[PDB]
Amino acid sequence: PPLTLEAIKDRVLYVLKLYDKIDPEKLSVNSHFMKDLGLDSLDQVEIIMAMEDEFGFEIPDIDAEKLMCPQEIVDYIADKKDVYE
Amino acid sequence: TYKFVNMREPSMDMKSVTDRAAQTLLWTELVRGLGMTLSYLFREPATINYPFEKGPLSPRFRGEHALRRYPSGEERCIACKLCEAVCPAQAITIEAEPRADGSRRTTRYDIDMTKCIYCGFCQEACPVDAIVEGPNFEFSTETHEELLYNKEKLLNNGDKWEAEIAANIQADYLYR
Amino acid sequence: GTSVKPIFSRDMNEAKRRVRELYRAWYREVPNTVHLFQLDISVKQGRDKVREMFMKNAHVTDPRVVDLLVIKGKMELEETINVWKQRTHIMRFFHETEAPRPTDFLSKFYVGHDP
Amino acid sequence: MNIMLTLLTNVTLASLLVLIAFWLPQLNAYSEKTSPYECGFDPMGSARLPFSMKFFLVAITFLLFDLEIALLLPLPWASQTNNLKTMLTMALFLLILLAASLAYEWTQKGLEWAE
Amino acid sequence: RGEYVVAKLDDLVNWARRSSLWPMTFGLACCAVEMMHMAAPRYDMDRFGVVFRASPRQSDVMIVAGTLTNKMAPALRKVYDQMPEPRYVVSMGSCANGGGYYHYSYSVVRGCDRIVPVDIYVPGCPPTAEALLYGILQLQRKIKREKRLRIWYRR
Ligand SMILES: COC1=C(OC)C(=O)C(C/C=C(/C)CC/C=C(/C)CC/C=C(\C)CC/C=C(\C)CC/C=C(/C)CC/C=C(\C)CC/C=C(/C)CC/C=C(\C)CC/C=C(\C)CCC=C(C)C)=C(C)C1=O
Ligand code: SF4
Ligand code: SF4
Ligand code: SF4
Repeated sequence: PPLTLEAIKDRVLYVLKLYDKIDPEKLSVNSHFMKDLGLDSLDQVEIIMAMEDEFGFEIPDIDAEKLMCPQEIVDYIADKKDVYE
Repeated sequence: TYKFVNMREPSMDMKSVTDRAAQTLLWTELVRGLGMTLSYLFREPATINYPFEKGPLSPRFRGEHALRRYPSGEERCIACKLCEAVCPAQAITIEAEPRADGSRRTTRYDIDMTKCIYCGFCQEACPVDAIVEGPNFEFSTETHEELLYNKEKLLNNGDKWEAEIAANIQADYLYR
Repeated sequence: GTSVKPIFSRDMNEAKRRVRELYRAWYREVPNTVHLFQLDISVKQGRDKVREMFMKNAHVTDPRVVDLLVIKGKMELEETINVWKQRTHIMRFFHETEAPRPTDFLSKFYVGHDP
Repeated sequence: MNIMLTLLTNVTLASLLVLIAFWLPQLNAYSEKTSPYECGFDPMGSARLPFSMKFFLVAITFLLFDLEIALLLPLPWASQTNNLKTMLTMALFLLILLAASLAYEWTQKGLEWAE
Repeated sequence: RGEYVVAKLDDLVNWARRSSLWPMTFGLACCAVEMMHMAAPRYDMDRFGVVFRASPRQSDVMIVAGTLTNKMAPALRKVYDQMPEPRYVVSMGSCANGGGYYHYSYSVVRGCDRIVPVDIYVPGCPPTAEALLYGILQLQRKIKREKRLRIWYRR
């Protein structure tokens, strides 16, 4: 059963909820981690940590540094997993 | 010059080959070892039974320290701090004071027998032969605190082993 | 003069980069040591200790310096995943037996003459 | 009668020996005392992982060797036969074959250790 | 009286221990080499009942002989914890009695006692192979003078 963009939609957002500091009110599609969500680059690291083991891939620091907005992850793992529908 | 140690090529004569073949087949160097130990079995053991008889030493042996005193009875230590200044382990800790008689003795002479390493420099240090290790290699204690000697224990050791220190120093005062 | 020989990094950015895969490796490393080393702390109780060192080491700005401790961190990580350290060595990070030290001036004044 | 009486007596005496050994001496267990011994430091952690020994080939051959030692064991009773001509030929066959099996086992490496 | 039979069983148990204590194979530094001379034919430690068994699972007295340092202190206490009960630790030499020559350095624990409950202290740098030969026998007297069951019968 191939997955869709909406299949990622929840699943990227879902794995983000597990982090304790992130506030349930401040999540959004375009929400800024550093400014809106209020993270640090260190805090930017482990929301990546939650994200590849959940989906099952590996993203290096070559690209892990600018995926900061939640949908910036979605449009990224879409091309990594070739989900284009 | 130098000497080669092991490259001795064995001869290939039939006598030599059979000798080696007999050696390998009928184990001989193994028997040579057995005969060796058996010969070294009927010797006289080098052991000595403990304290009933004790091992041999020399008059300049280094052991438990002691603070001797003059023939009059006055202590030799005039507290020149030379032994503290030469102590490699910094075990010597002394403070002096002008005594009631006016003489120059030390209030405290704690020697920490758990620090110093029995260099013997202290017996070489003081020009009055005040501190000196006794021949008593045996002063093992059950608690750590007992090893930390003060001035009082040092004088007691001086009063106990005085017969040995006078005799041993008498023997070796000419070699130094 | 100002021109100095850099160790590996060529400015702050990749110096900021190297501290990341150290954190990348350290974060992945915490849960298995808690299991392998039979530690008493929780898996959660290890990430903070890994974390808190990092911005404890935050005033540093020189690129050469940054690359110098990322090697020390890598070596510390190196000597950890081969169980070369022991339970005591790892636990030394958790200042456990050492009683809490006061911070306010008045408590400093009560205990003893020290700043 | 006698044989199992002898067998029973021996296991009984052994059981008492371990029983008084394992009960009498006033035990005191404190976990690290029961910890595995690893020459002074902690175990790396395994001891049940597959200990790949290198004499596997020599291992099975020993089984085949024993299978034919059972064959050549009835020789003391086989010598008391009326057809020693046949018995001698077949007996020497086994040792010739056993040497032959070893000779192939020897010449084609075999006996040598795996490195 | 039960005191008599307790004392008789008391003497039986300790006499077994003091005449069969096995010093471990635990050597560290300069203080260990001359302890071999104790095991050498000159003094022959084995004649007094002891055997130099390794494997702290099968040893009684631990001869901490040499400089006790930082990097090994976990290893020793793990080793000491592995030794069964009863267990004794003779701090042998000035290095293990407080730090010895290197008392003030940076990677030496000043005294073997700070890691282990240390029994009778034999001093020397090094203690003569005979000096702690008394140290071992003096421990045999300590084993002789214990009460154990005497306390138990009076507990
Ligand atoms: C690193 O540092 C080191 C040191 O220092 C710190 C050292 O010093 C030294 C130097 C010291 C040495 C001694 C040199 C050798 C030492 C080594 C470690 C080198 C390696 C050793 C070997 C290769 C050889 C090891 C040999 C051993 C252990 C000898 C074994 C054989 C023996 C005969 C000795 C042991 C004998 C024992 C234990 C006595 C018998 C056993 C019993 C259990 C007692 C009997 C019990 C019963 C009968 C049961 C009860 C039943 C009863 C009474 C019957 C009645 C009742 C009923 C109910 C039936 C070294 C080398 C060293 O490297
Ligand atoms: S014997 Fe040597 S090390 Fe010991 S106290 Fe005297 S001077 Fe110091
Ligand atoms: S013991 Fe000797 S060296 Fe030390 S203070 Fe006295 S005289 Fe001086
Ligand atoms: S006490 Fe002396 S002989 Fe023994 S290990 Fe230390 S320095 Fe060496």
